[PDB]
Amino acid sequence: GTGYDLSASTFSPDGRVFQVEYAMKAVENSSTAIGIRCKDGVVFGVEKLVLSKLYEEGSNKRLFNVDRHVGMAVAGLLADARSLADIAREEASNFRSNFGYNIPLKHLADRVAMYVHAYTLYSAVRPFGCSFMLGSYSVNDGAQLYMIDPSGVSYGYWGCAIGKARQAAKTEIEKLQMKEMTCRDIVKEVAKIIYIVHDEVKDKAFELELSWVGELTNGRHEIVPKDIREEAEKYAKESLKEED
Amino acid sequence: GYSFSLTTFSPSGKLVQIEYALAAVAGGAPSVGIKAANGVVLATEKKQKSILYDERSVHKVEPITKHIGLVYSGMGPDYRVLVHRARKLAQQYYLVYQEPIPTAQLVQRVASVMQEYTQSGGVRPFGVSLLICGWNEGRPYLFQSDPSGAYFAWKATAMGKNYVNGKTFLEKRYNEDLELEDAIHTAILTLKESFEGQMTEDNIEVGICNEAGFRRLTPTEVKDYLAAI
Amino acid sequence: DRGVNTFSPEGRLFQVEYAIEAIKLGSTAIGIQTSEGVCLAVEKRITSPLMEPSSIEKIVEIDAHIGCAMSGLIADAKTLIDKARVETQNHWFTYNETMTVESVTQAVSNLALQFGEEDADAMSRPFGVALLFGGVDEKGPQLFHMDPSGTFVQCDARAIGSASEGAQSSLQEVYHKSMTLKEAIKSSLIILKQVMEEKLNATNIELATVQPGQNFHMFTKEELEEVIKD
Amino acid sequence: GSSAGFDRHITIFSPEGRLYQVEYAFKAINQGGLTSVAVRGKDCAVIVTQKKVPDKLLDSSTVTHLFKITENIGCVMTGMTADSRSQVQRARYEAANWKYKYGYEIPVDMLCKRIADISQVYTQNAEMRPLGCCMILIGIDEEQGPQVYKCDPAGYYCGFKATAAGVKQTESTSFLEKKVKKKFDWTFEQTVETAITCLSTVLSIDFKPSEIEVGVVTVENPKFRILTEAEIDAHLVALAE
Amino acid sequence: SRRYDSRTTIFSPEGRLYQVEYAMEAIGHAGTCLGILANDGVLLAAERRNIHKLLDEVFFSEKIYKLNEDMACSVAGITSDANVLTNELRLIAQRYLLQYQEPIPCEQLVTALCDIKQAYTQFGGKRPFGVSLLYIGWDKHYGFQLYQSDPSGNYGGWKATCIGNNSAAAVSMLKQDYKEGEMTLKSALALAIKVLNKTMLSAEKVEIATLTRENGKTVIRVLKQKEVEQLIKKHEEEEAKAERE
Amino acid sequence: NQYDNDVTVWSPQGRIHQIEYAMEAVKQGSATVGLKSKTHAVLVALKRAQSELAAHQKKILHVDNHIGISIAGLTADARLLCNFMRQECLDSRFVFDRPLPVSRLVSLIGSKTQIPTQRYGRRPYGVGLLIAGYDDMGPHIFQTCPSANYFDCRAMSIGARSQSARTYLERHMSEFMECNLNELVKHGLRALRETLPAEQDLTTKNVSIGIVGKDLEFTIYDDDDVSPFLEGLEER
Amino acid sequence: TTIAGLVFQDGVILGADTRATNDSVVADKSCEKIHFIAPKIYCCGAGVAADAEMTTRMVASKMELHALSTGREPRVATVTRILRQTLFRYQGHVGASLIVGGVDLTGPQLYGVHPHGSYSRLPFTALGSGQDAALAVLEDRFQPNMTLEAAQGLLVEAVTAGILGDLGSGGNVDACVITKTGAKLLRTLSSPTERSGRYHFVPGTTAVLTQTVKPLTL
Amino acid sequence: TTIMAVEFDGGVVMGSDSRVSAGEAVVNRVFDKLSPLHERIYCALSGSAADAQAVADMAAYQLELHGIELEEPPLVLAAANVVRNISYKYREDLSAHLMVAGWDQREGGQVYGTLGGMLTRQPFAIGGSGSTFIYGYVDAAYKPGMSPEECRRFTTDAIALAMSRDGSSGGVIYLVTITAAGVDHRVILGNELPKFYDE
Ligand SMILES: *[B]([O])([O])[C]([C][C]([C])[C])[N]C(=O)C1=[C]N([C][C][N]C(=O)C2=C(O[C])C(O[C])=C(O[C])[C]=[C]2)N=N1
Ligand code: NA
Ligand code: NA
Ligand code: NA
Repeated sequence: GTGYDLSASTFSPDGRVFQVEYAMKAVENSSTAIGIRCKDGVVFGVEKLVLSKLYEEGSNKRLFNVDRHVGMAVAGLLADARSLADIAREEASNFRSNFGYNIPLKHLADRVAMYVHAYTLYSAVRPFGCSFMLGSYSVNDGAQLYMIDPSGVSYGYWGCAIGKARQAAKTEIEKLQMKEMTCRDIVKEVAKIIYIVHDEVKDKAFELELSWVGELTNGRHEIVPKDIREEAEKYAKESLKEED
Repeated sequence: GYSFSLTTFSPSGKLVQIEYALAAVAGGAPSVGIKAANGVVLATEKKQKSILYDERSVHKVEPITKHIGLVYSGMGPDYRVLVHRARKLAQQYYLVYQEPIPTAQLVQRVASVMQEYTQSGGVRPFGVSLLICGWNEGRPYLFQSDPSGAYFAWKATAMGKNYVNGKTFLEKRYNEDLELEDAIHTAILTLKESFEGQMTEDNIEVGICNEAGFRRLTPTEVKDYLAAI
Repeated sequence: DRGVNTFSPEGRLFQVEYAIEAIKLGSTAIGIQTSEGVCLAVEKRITSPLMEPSSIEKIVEIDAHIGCAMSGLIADAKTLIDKARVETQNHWFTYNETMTVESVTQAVSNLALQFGEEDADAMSRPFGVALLFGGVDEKGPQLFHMDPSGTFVQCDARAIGSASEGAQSSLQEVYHKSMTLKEAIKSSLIILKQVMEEKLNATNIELATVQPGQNFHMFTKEELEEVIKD
Repeated sequence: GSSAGFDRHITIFSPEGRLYQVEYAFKAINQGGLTSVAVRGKDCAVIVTQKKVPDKLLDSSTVTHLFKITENIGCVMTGMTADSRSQVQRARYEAANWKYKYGYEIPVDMLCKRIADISQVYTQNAEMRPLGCCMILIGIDEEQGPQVYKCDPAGYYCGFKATAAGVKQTESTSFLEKKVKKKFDWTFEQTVETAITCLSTVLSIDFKPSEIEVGVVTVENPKFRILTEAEIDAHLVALAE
Repeated sequence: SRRYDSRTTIFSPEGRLYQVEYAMEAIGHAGTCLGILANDGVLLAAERRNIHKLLDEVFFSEKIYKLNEDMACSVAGITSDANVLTNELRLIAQRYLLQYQEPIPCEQLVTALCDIKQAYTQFGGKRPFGVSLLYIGWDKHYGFQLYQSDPSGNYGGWKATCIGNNSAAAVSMLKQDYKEGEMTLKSALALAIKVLNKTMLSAEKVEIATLTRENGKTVIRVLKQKEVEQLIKKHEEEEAKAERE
Repeated sequence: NQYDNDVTVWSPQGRIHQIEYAMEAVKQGSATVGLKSKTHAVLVALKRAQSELAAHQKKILHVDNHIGISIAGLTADARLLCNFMRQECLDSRFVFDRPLPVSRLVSLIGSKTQIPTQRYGRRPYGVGLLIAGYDDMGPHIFQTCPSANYFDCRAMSIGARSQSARTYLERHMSEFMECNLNELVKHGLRALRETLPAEQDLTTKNVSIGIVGKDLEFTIYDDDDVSPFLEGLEER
Repeated sequence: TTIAGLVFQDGVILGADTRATNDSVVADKSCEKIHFIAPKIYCCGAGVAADAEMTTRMVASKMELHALSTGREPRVATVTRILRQTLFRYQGHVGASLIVGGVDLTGPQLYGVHPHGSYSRLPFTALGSGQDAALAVLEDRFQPNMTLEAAQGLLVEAVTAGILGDLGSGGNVDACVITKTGAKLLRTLSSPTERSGRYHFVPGTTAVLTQTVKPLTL
Repeated sequence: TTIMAVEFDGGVVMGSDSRVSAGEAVVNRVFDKLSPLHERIYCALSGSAADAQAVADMAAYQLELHGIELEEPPLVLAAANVVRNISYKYREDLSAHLMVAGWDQREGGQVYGTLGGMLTRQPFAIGGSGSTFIYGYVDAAYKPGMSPEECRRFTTDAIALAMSRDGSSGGVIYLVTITAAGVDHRVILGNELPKFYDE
């Protein structure tokens, strides 16, 4: 439609808020980010497209620490993604202040999702051009992974993908039996899927960002160390020849 | 928010959103109000789309305080804002003055609120005309108030679908010292002109106002008046 | 129809763009920086002999050591001149010293893009005014230009107004860096007489100078009539 | 369908007296691609909707349109999921705040009225759109017995003997008005099975346990019970004949 | 937001305010409201647009509003806008009285409302109040007074004037027949009914009031339907008596 | 076109044209280059003169003892965003008695400049910065933009004809980390004049340098100050 | 002031004296301290007379608003909550000591509400300057589930003990029985205490300087 | 006032007196000072009644909505922090001490003190005016690993000993026993109080 697509305070005749849909297209044009729920935690992998070799490694970091126990992986307009991380950091900080313990991930997902939803109702502001995945592990709650989109919908996921290769990444995840496998295993298979769905012909070269949270890390969202990342990058390259 | 009027003057010199709001009233489910010598009647069509609708739940004919009542034609949600506000305005008078609010004065206060949304920032006016029954010194009162925020004291009138037919029907058939028995019967006959279906205790709603304040009539009380038609 | 804080595809604010366009309508003014002093000259553009000539103050005293010449919307300028005048005496109050010509110009340059609609108390549009500051501080005699964007820079010589384009070509040929003040004063009145479609005289213009020894002085009828010669 | 000014872009009147932006919020309920049904028994009240899990990679527990507002009250949403969650958060706030201010359990009509009055503000003020969603509340009133209460994006609300909302609303309300006219002893079994068969025969699907989700309140257990897939399986096989 | 803005408070290219002019066109459709000054009093006479068999007649007036003890006014335009403005006029009259302990002078009360009406034309982005008012009053400075105002927030003092339907036709008719310094309230009442006979004659359709000073205190009273109907028959007889001769 | 005027209006392409228009303010603005070694961080700026009579435009600004910047865009947004950095630095020296980490300062710029891109009747900051600074993690070059995105860098260039500079820098990356100060400044100067045409080249009037490292605070070099650095290699 | 309350089998009875004192001088002999809140909710006024007056006025209006909206007879827990949270915000400066009594859906209910915003649900209570005399009478002879006749007699005896015993308290016993079927407002239920007078001055004994007569004529 | 909470294997016992004083006058001799915050979380009210109730109402309101937002029963650490933060924020203005205790699926039976906006988990705690007189007894008589019945005995003995000595404490002993199974409320009357030396 045209005429009805300028403001988030305006429905179209078909019953659609095109400003929210256009914010989701900025995510669909952005690069692929994925994450899978293991037995003993959650792992994140991101296709970070290098615009120039002039930039340092660990610049434009699309993986973030929201809390000590929670990890955020983003895809879309990156400025909006960082401000969403700042919202989630403060929102998690408010829970610790109010209730004296670590925020549950479903609650953290819901409270930040309603922040995202608030920007889809008014002419005065625009939606966030960003989908992101929140992931966590705990003693009692266990492994949990949630994804939020520009509209403000929050669902829980065993496996999830957002970006260029949204559909293409998901059919590769469906092959893996994530429920039985562990975080130690899944880092190889997450690194594999990024290398598959990466278009070498269209796009430039890329850096694989890997983070995780699990029993391995004592429910703490850390980066995957250079020992394990480079093992998984090696596994990705050599097993790409095995199906080519 | 938006700090500018959505209702504005056209080259002809007409506040277009008010006349468009009157079209929303004019295409609403019809409503009638009649002033007897000893009392006041308010009646309206409550014909919902299915038998699935619980008839006892929500009401068109609503009280404001113990001596004033209310009914509408047009937009239902807009009406409920005016009911809540009118109820507050009644108590704000009673708290200050320790006297039951005059019906004229309640209409004037709600009129001022209805006028507010024809000028203030970022808001359309109400798609509602109200009919306000009452009892003050020792005598009946009936008032209309329409989306403009203008108000008119009526002996009798109609609203909604076939309001032109209801008004002419009433003009010839209304007498200026009717009994409240007869006026309740007249109000149902005014609705039966514009009706599409067989009438019942459920699918219409009536309230009355007299010496002992305002109340909504029960289904069985209505059923007695429906028996002799 | 669009907002005041809207970029063009070229990458610049429409209202700032159009504020530069407003200075072309304004009457021309020249300032020349020399080692012996900064002179400042401007045309009054008198539309009637009934209009009192002395009450068109287009060069004004900011302080005893600084002046400012203006072109464009004359009313818009008086807001900025007063804010500069306030800033200098606020600085004198706090620090017991004179401001530099750069420091004053910067303070006025901070106000240039302080406009907008939503999130405001405040200005709707920019100031459609170019200012030629000219004074003498601890770093010798200095002349500074400012435009509606907020861009400000030191100038050896510069002009602004309707014949800014025409006068700058004449300044290129005429200007020499080791010249005297009295040569620079007479240079301006030569360059002004050409561009004015009215004829140059003591009532039709304002001149003013600032030296190291002497304060800001605006020239009288008698002092202008002596220079008039050339 | 006459139009002038910005009447299709913002919530202001058309020449006919309609609000086109309100009407478009009703079309936005259908975009979810789901239909909800709600039914009132003699001693209970039940809600049912499609628990559509196309992706196996979803956690099917977190996929739900049934929500707990208080202990004694729960609702089914239908429409835009972001709007639906947002309207549920506000229902929880207003319900809790009622118990703080007034010291008793909010009744089901007043919670539904409160949300409907909030929806009207969007219906009148141009600055924001209406929420493209539809809340159907259920709960046991102490005086009045069990209650079913819908409210629209327009700001309407009403009590119902049974109701539906979503894609196949008109077919579901057509099915329910046929069955309500016939006499039944409206027990917990009668009320639940009418809701599932209404949603089944309208959509023309024999449901499995994972393909639906059921919420309910009885006279004996008035706390908001969301039935498990095992409990759903018993009612489906009861309709084997 | 910027797309949806009507922009009520701006100059059009000609050098004028559209919503102010368009509001004065609304007044030109509304009922014929006039006022006439005299030596021994002031009057207002208005066309009564609320005319039906089934109307109740609660209030002492319909278009006429009392403001202070020594002042009153009538209106022409949107009646809801008039109820706001008249309420505010009454507030101003008492705000002056609380402050000084004298009645507000008539020009001062009119300027106070007209400063508010002008604000709605200059700022706020709001539509103006679509009402012209005719004011009557007495004060210790200028005595018997008549004022006109309009949606712009502009006012003037008049000996006799009109607003509403057939405004210009009524003023030109008043310019013929009004004699300055020589008019009493009885002669003014004859001219009021003469002009309303041209523009609009039953007494339900007419509504008159007379401000006068009797025994050191101002007396504002609406005329009853017996007083109006006898004045209508006096016009009909005086019109017919000239027609024969 | 419909999606050009307001920052809140998403295009059907999935783009915000008022950001992308604000990016063009940097590009039409003058050229400037930034790079770092193991020990130092250097900024080099081609100062654009208005006319040949008027003095050259100030392109490198001071923020703290440990941070300074070079600009490209609207000078008022440059000065506004400079004062924000100066103040957040001042807050950190006041509160903690310790210089503000450069990555943390750069994060606050991104947070700040993002705010108006999402709000109606507001605009992005029409200015791109190259931010040189030294801290506990050694020297840094950071980039910022109107889009509120920021980049950690080995080196960078921005402004008019800055593609030429970026091509030069991408070749000599591994050289920069090993270089001494004089070799690192000379590298940045060669990247800058690659943006210029063959007719005109670097002089003491039209070049400014800004240097910070382990030994030195953020010093700025403009006129005779620059003369030591230029006199080394000058051909092509 | 002596005000008191009492829960019995079919309902609640609320008692109050009629004296209103200004310092140590009797201003009013006959005044109603039992105020209307709802049809089957009444409230006794003690402490600062204006604060007792205006809070009970205000909550009555709030219950009328609440009842009209709900379409239900109001709960006695709701009046207590509204009073508390009003009174708590003002930190006891609104000095209204109140006994709130009524019947609703959940049975007969009596609440003591103090001016700082504390409350107590009770079967019997007393407040005001002669609370102790009335509360002593209640402790001596209260039992659970009294008759309508015995409760009136006990509650009259409680308020009477204050009337005689407390210098602040005086005059008649007003009362209010709130059964299930409505509320019976027994004003002047008792009169514990029972002249010559006549000081007829002749017209003209008072000397007069000015006289003005303003006739009115309707 | 005398209040007391005690911790054990899979639950907490929680006890108060029943006297609301106004100097030498007893305003209410039968006041329940154990107010519910959630289904399995109580608090023992102490100090200013108006202050103590208002915090309990606000904590109950906050914890009701917090519980529904998680789709779970709130933690006792959460309810202890809700009471802590209110008491701390308005510590100058309020003059009350709300001892909070209950049961969790996570950490089980637990007792927290919130004296003047602090927070501390103890195996037992005591509060109010009458707690002064029984610090010796609770130190003497407490040993770890008590049953529900041993805790109910100990809470009754301590509060009865205080009620004997403290003028501001008196009336009946109200008792609450919170476990996974539920909440057992019980009222030990003034008739059947455990006798000690009282001369
Ligand atoms: B308990 O803490 O005694 C009890 C607990 C409640 C939860 C029911 N609280 C009360 O009984 C109580 C007392 N008051 C107000 C009366 N104040 C005092 O008694 C008081 C006094 O006065 C004797 C004094 O000194 C005179 C002090 O010391 C400054 C403190 C309190 N409200 N509730
Ligand atoms: Na709206
Ligand atoms: Na006494
Ligand atoms: Na004791």
